[PDB]
Amino acid sequence: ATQGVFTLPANTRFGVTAFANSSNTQTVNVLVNNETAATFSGQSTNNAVIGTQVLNSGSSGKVQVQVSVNGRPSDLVSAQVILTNELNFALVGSEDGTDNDYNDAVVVINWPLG
Amino acid sequence: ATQGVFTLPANTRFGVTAFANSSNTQTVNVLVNNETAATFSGQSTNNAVIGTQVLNSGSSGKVQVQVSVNGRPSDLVSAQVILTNELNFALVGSEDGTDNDYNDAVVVINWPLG
Amino acid sequence: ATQGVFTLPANTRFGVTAFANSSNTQTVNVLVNNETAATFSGQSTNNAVIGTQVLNSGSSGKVQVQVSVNGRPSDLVSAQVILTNELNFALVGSEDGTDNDYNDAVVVINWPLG
Amino acid sequence: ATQGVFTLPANTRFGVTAFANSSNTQTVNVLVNNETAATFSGQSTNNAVIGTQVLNSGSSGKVQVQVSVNGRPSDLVSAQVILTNELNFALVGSEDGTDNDYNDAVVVINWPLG
Ligand SMILES: CO[C@H]1O[C@H](CO)[C@@H](O)[C@H](O)[C@@H]1O
Ligand SMILES: CO[C@H]1O[C@H](CO)[C@@H](O)[C@H](O)[C@@H]1O
Ligand SMILES: CO[C@H]1O[C@H](CO)[C@@H](O)[C@H](O)[C@@H]1O
Ligand SMILES: CO[C@H]1O[C@H](CO)[C@@H](O)[C@H](O)[C@@H]1O
Ligand SMILES: [Ca+2]
Ligand SMILES: [Ca+2]
Ligand SMILES: [Ca+2]
Ligand SMILES: [Ca+2]
Ligand SMILES: [Ca+2]
Ligand SMILES: [Ca+2]
Ligand SMILES: [Ca+2]
Ligand SMILES: [Ca+2]
Repeated sequence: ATQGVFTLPANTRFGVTAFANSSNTQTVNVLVNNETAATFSGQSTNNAVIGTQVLNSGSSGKVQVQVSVNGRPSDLVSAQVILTNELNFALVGSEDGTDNDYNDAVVVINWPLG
Repeated sequence: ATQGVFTLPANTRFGVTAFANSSNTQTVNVLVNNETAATFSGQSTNNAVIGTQVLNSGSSGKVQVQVSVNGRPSDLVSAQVILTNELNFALVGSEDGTDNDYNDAVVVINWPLG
Repeated sequence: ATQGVFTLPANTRFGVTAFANSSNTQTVNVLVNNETAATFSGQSTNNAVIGTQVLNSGSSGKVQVQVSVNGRPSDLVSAQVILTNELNFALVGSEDGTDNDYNDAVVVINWPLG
Repeated sequence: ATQGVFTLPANTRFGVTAFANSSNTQTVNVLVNNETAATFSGQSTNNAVIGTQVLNSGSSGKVQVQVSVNGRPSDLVSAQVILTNELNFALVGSEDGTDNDYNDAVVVINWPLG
């Protein structure tokens, strides 16, 4: 199944933050309406924040997280969770290797802000 | 029901990261085995990463998040989600006022690391 | 925080299923737009299905689950999860006693159907 | 990533319940410690509970859900959620066609029981 794709309310500001847990340098691209809106990269085996930004979901509401290492797309896992019918988390993990820890790049999207 | 309390695997490294979305300065306390292990603070209405830290879950694995605004405890909402039976997120939202957006301090705990 | 309240897409069919794990008979009310849409009653300490019903979210999209024993409201916990940006679960637990297992009546709402 | 596989605590009672939403007959097999422990079959486009059962996770705690339509495995999506650090749901969706509603067989595992 498709992973790392989320439908947000239109024209809504959301937060996106990425962490790294890998010997490989991670590249995280955040797409809004199929176009790269933010790119984060870095390397850490200690959950270092490799990027954070506030973006706008625009008129499509379509937000996609892609993770790549040495040009090769990582395998993604994702889900959305809503707390008290108000607070949204869109969560992404990724695997770049063979140990299947799925934490090599971790991405957290949250809304609403403000 | 109790919120912001999570049982992690014992003696395990986890990341804890806090975001602020309020006019009030937020104070986030992270307790490990009922003792304060980290404290983050900041003020933003634009999802500032007011703190992030790697901690060890200790002997019991009990991790608790508490949020306050100048000594006044905020109301908490929380859940844990596990992706591909491997990647864990413990999620916390909090409300310091009356608009019930529950984003005033958002806390994300993730494991495993490395 | 308010629990057991969910916003569904308008005019959408959804399934609601209730399980019992308590010595007390559980009374489960499902409200749609603040009015009774379904009521289940049953007792089991072995996860028996005490009700299942296909409902329509109608014009409001507001769905609320209430659980009580002899008219006294149980404490609720709830969250919504979305898989592959398509499949929705609205989940509810309830506690009618002191042991805090939160399973006394468990309610699962799922959509889309068909 | 692997989907539909969950590690439960060893020797724990759990409920498993399968719903059908497809023109095709669904077969749901539930494996514990790699051995079929329950099997449900049925066709519905109205969220019929094609089976529910109570099982024990045994010494391994390994539970796997498989879904097939006349001998072809459906594509699975899954996640586990925990509310108030106590109530667990292991959730499975599956797709047997092209529309990607991922509801063709839906399986919900819940614990604790009693
Ligand atoms: C050395 O192992 C680390 O780096 C590899 C990539 O080389 C990851 O897949 C693995 O999970 C570890 O984080
Ligand atoms: C002014 O409104 C903002 O600040 C208050 C606290 O004063 C929050 O509760 C609210 O959600 C907004 O973030
Ligand atoms: C006897 O214990 C059972 O019934 C009570 C209600 O009396 C529940 O609260 C409890 O979790 C058990 O299911
Ligand atoms: C006719 O459409 C229905 O049946 C097909 C399988 O034939 C499913 O994939 C689809 O989601 C619908 O439930
Ligand atoms: Ca890895
Ligand atoms: Ca890793
Ligand atoms: Ca608020
Ligand atoms: Ca706020
Ligand atoms: Ca109870
Ligand atoms: Ca009970
Ligand atoms: Ca389908
Ligand atoms: Ca279907």
